Amino acid sequence: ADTIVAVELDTYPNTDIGDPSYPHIGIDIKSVRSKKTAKWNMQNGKVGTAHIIYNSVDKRLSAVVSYPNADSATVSYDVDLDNVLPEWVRVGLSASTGLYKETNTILSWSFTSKLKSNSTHETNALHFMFNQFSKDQKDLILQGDATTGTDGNLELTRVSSNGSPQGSSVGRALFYAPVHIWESSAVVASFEATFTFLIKSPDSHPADGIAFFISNIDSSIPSGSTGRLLGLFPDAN
Amino acid sequence: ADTIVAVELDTYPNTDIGDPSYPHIGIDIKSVRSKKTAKWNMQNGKVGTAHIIYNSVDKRLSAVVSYPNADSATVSYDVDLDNVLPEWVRVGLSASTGLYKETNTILSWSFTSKLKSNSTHETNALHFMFNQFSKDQKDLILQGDATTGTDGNLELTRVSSNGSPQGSSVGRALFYAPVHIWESSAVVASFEATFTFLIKSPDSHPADGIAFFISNIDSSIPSGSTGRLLGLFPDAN
Amino acid sequence: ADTIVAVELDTYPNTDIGDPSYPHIGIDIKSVRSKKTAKWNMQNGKVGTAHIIYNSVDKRLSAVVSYPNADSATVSYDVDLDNVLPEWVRVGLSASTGLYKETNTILSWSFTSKLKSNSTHETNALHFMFNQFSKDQKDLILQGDATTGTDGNLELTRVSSNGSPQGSSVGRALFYAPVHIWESSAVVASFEATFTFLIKSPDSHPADGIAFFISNIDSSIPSGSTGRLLGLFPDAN
Amino acid sequence: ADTIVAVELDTYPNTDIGDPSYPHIGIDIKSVRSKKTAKWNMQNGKVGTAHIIYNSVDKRLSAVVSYPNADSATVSYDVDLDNVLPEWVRVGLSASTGLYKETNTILSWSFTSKLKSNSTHETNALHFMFNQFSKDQKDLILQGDATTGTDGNLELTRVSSNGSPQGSSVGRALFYAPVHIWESSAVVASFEATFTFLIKSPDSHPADGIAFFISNIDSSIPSGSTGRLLGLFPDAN
Ligand SMILES: O=[N+]([O-])c1ccc(O[C@H]2O[C@H](CO)[C@@H](O)[C@H](O)[C@H]2O)cc1
Ligand SMILES: O=[N+]([O-])c1ccc(O[C@H]2O[C@H](CO)[C@@H](O)[C@H](O)[C@H]2O)cc1
Ligand SMILES: O=[N+]([O-])c1ccc(O[C@H]2O[C@H](CO)[C@@H](O)[C@H](O)[C@H]2O)cc1
Ligand SMILES: O=[N+]([O-])c1ccc(O[C@H]2O[C@H](CO)[C@@H](O)[C@H](O)[C@H]2O)cc1
Ligand SMILES: [Ca+2]
Ligand SMILES: [Ca+2]
Ligand SMILES: [Ca+2]
Ligand SMILES: [Ca+2]
Ligand SMILES: [Mn+2]
Ligand SMILES: [Mn+2]
Ligand SMILES: [Mn+2]
Ligand SMILES: [Mn+2]
Repeated sequence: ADTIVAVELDTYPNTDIGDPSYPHIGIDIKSVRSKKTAKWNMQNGKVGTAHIIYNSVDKRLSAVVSYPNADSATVSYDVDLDNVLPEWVRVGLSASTGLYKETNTILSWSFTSKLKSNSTHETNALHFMFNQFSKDQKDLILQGDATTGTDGNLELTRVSSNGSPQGSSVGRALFYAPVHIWESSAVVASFEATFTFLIKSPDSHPADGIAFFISNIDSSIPSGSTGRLLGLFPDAN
Repeated sequence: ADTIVAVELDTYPNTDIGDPSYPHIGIDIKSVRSKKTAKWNMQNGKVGTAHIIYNSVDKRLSAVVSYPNADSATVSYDVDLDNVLPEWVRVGLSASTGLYKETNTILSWSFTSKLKSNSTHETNALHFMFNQFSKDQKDLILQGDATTGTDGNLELTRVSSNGSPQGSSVGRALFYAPVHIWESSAVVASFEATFTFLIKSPDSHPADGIAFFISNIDSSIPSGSTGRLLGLFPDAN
Repeated sequence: ADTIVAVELDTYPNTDIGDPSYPHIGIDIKSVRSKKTAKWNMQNGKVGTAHIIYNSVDKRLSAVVSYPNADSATVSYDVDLDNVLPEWVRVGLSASTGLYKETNTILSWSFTSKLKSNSTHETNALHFMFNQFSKDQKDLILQGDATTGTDGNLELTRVSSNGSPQGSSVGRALFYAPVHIWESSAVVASFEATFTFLIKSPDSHPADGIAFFISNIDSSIPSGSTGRLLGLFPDAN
Repeated sequence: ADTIVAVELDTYPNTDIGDPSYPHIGIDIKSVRSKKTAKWNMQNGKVGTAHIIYNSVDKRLSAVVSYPNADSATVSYDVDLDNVLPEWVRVGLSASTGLYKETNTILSWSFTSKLKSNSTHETNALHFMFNQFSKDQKDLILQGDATTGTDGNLELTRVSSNGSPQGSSVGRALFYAPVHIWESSAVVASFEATFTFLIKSPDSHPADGIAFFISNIDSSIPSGSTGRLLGLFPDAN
């Protein structure tokens, strides 16, 4: 099994699995059934930005999603990641379409991991930032239908020349280098991530959503995880 | 007097005003009667470190103090600075003594403050990092008995030529340029400071402590803010 | 008088004082008479980016001005800045108009000074970055006609409500906190600034220029510096 | 074979292959016979720090080695890396011993690279810093005798239980994720590296040196590259 911690930008409400009756953002801890969600006003065609922050001091994961001139959705969950994650992990973005479809384009992405110790002045860290992706983005592990290059953007799910988004698609893109998310001697551990997304659909309701996840190094897309499972979890439990 | 928000490293328990019967950590908002406290196994003679963090997402101010190969004190508090501070401020370090003394020596200090806008790539930030203080540190506003140069350190309170601390002393150090702590359009607003220190004393009980405060641009040690008032508040009311 | 070092984005050619027969970029080591220049193909109305860098290992000052969809004009000179500037200085922007005029709008400004001492890795550093300029910017010393808050940009020179520039104008913008540009116990000294400008002129003869400058803490607009002197020098010597 | 561009801290004078009569810092381009060098007052048994720097503006590679309060060696060379290195590479350290020995301890390492493209306000960048090497450092490709964890340091070559160094050893350490060292659209490409070391030989005649190299993704220790070849080049041709 895989250990998954993630913030989901869910566009399609699957009321049957406890989804709110509207698009939303939520914190997923080892399950597709969000521990805490927040109403989100999905804007079709408009480029949204999403900022996620976390630190072991207050032990609280938070996510803010905003569109220029428009409001912002926020959500926070009290979680001690050191109990719910391997010491080493791999960070990345996931997205998927199902019966309904949408474009899950990632215009940019940046991440910052920071491990401060008890020993004065000793600190380990990692940070990367992409403002444009290359066809051969040699530092991202592409998985599924994820492809880089087109217009310098990262397409997490299948699209066509018409610009049309294909249904039943699923893709993931995660940074090559393993992230050292925590440790015992660390007095303060905290990570921060930011990405800009572009989502638009031709049909009545877009689906299914983009998500930022943290997982163990060898994580591979679970069998039949398109649609409601956002390409992250193997079952809707 | 004016507005002050601070995290205090209180080494001497002043019961009459609210100090618990032990050296502690605490969040101070517009008053010297802490909103939150946490025991702190003060290590006399040792070099300690402190980390202060805040962000408008979850909206909590928290601090952590540690010593190499030892425990770590922690304290957080819910506070929306938007309702407690002027949009523009100055940040600094304070210290003091009275009947009993101690050395409030700061070995290094750093600070970072960012303002993430609602519009993509609109981020305003400021960050300085003092790892070595000089005889004429032109970018700091030294107040009270604060001096620079001694071993490249920053002495907040008076120290005798041989090194011995001196009672009834009050000093301060404010970075020169004003900091734009918050803004109404900012989607995310945060800051974080860090400093290593040395609190050494001869007598049975060191006093009074060290503190990181944030106040309005124009600010100086309030009349009579010696000892238990840490040089931050004009009174204990 | 004031000790100045500047990178000049010269739009109007003042052949009479050494200006090449075409708009250009040049390095000024204490005189308006550039120590070296390179042809700059201006792009009236296009937002461009300026990149300036320097380190004490090479003693070479370098600048690069580029536009989207076009080649860039690079320029570099060997100048031991510690043998020209004080240990502490002030960084800022300057712009002026003469008979003919233009808009010297600054969209964003960023700067970073890193002074790495000789001790292990005890580094000192300052970094500010603006991507949005507020109406009352308590951290910027405005001089001359320089205004802010206009579209969240910085207006170095004069402009009328209808976005029409004015002539015989001069304005400067200086960062508040002094900058310790050089130490003598540091193994490596380095700095860099980047700004994005928007120059639009109606009279088919844009004048006069923009310039990044480093000066003495108390620097100020010289008299009659408007026009060909870019509000930086008192004469064309 | 592999394409190597390295900065060598050559402790042993192999006159037979161009090494000066004294220890030195040299710049190696697709060869072990340095293009340029400089005398190095190697201080047997004391922590030192090397600092590499390079940028595309003035296309120059420089290095500075220094021990606390002592001689500061320096060496530079003009080289357009984009015409020598693959658009994608890997970075890492390397050290070795032969008939003579020495401890090749790295106590910390940091790297940072940025790519400012023609695209206004859009950058790409990678930065990592290690102040402590974990027993199981999952983001480094240890080759040869390279081992981390011991004393929280990183041992590039063989070191006996009693601490004594061993002869005829070679080790490497390359960061896991590939580094997009350059790209056409980039108006300004530039990296920076910084690392502290502790070379000590229990006598007076040490050898053979350490080196910071940039190589093609799949570089492996050449056969017989011990000692004078520093585990970087297949032949001292
Ligand atoms: O509107 N409907 O009646 C309706 C249509 C489809 C539906 O589920 C299907 O499509 C979703 C959207 O792609 C997926 O999340 C889900 O995995 C898949 O089973 C549920 C209800
Ligand atoms: O021993 N005692 O009982 C005793 C000693 C001192 C005392 O207060 C005095 O010294 C403190 C420590 O310097 C200050 O915080 C305080 O402002 C000042 O009034 C109170 C009681
Ligand atoms: O027609 N002309 O040949 C002619 C006209 C004006 C002129 O100078 C005046 O206007 C310039 C552009 O605003 C300034 O650079 C200069 O400082 C100012 O004195 C020079 C030549
Ligand atoms: O006795 N000596 O002084 C003496 C010692 C060693 C020597 O060369 C040998 O050892 C070097 C140092 O390990 C290697 O770099 C070199 O590859 C190998 O041939 C030459 C003379
Ligand atoms: Ca759903
Ligand atoms: Ca007290
Ligand atoms: Ca001119
Ligand atoms: Ca040699
Ligand atoms: Mn959901
Ligand atoms: Mn107290
Ligand atoms: Mn000129
Ligand atoms: Mn050599």
